[PDB]
This record gives sequence, C-alpha cells and structure tokens, in this order.
Amino acid sequence: GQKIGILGAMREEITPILELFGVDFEEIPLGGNVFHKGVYHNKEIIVAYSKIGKVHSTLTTTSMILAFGVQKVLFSGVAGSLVKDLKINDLLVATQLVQHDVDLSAFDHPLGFIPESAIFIETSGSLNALAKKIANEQHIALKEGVIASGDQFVHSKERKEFLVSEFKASAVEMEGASVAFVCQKFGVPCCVLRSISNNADEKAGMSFDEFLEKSAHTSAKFLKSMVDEL
Ligand SMILES: Nc1ncnc2c1ncn2[C@@H]1O[C@H](CSCC[C@H](N)C(=O)O)[C@@H](O)[C@H]1O
Repeated sequence: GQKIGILGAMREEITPILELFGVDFEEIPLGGNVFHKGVYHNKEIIVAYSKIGKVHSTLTTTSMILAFGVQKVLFSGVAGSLVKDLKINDLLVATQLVQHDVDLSAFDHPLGFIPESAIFIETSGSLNALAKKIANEQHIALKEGVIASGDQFVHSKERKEFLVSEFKASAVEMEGASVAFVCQKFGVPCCVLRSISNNADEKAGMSFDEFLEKSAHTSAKFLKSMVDEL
C-alpha cells in the first residue's frame, strides 16, 4: 500500500525502468515534467526524469512529494568516477552527498556550506541496508561513498582532484545532493543509486555517450530488485 517515487535525470535513465516494471502507466504532466503513475505488486509507483541539474531535480522531487505524496524516493542514473577503484559500469550507493559548487568563501565559510544548512546530506539507513543485502544475494560488487553534485559536467583531472581532497567524494554527478536534500527537508527516506559511465576526465564527454545505455540499464535493474524487496 506504499507510495514510491523513482527518479532519473534523463529520459534515457528511466525508460529501462518503465520497461522492467512492465505495467500500464498513467501519464500526468505537472510543472514541465511527465509523471508515470502505475501500480505494481500492490505498491503505487510514480516514475519520472527530472531533466538535468539542481533546479530541475529539486523541482521534480518537491512536486513528487507534495503532489503525489510518495513515501520513499529512489534515484537511478549515471555518474563519473573520481577514484580509481570505481570502474565503468560499477554500482554505487551514496551514503552522504554534497553540493560541490556552493561557494560562500567570501564570508569565510567552508566550501559547500550554506548558512542554515549542512555540507553533507545523509541518505536512508534502511534503504542503503536493503541495497547492501540485495547486492550480496546476487553477488554484485555494490560500492558505497560520498557523491558530489554540482551544475557542471566534470571533465578535468584538475577538478577531479579538487573534489577528492576537499570532500573525499568518490563519484560526481549533477542531481544527487538536490534530491537527497529535499527528501531530508520533508523527512522522506531517500536512496541514490548511480552507475559509472565515465571517469570525469578529459575523455569524459566521449566516455559518457558510449556507456550511457549500458550504465542506465545496470542501474535500472538493481533498483527494480529493491522495489521488489520493498
Ligand atoms: N562527470 C560528470 N560530471 C557531472 N555530471 C555527470 C558526470 N557524469 C555523469 N553525470 C550525470 O549524467 C548527466 C550528464 S549531462 C548529459 C548531457 C547530454 N549528453 C546532453 O548533451 O543532453 C547528468 O544528469 C549528471 O548527473
């Protein structure tokens, strides 16, 4: 009898999800987004891609909670690896996220900090546990770690190094921190999943286009597993 929200940043990331669920989906348009509301194993699921960035992901998450009353939010998308032990197509679940492009240093504030907020945002302990359990049941090398979210596609060793030293981030993306932040403000458990589709290096743009499809599917599958266990 639950209500579960599922989000992707791109249409490419949620089409595999709608496929895998295989149920009739009702399409409700709202705020520039199209929500796919169906039913599945007695769980009401609302799926959608937010479009790219912090503004887009924040808007959609807030509508998904205030309009559809979803009780849990799962995110599935692709990301860029910042550390060497996280490889293309690997899976990672974010323990904590940060907004790496936030800079109020002119007020002598650490980077990533905003008054009345926090540098790190935590995700659901129960959902991350569930994710870990499942990964062992199918011998999947699921990884854990901090994820940096900003409104810039990271494609430079230089920035890559800034993110690992400053926040000790493992992967970089563009919608993680937004989604998790909003869920926290509304007290909704959030889980952020990401498949590595590139290395955030000079060759990142290229590496991204090639693995978009494979990565988006590794991610969609795992997540469908979690919705089954719910
Ligand atoms: N290295 C990286 N730096 C920032 N975001 C990355 C990233 N690798 C993957 N991402 C993620 O996947 C998307 C990359 S932006 C996609 C651009 C697309 N080719 C176009 O031109 O329309 C974002 O949703 C972001 O969350």
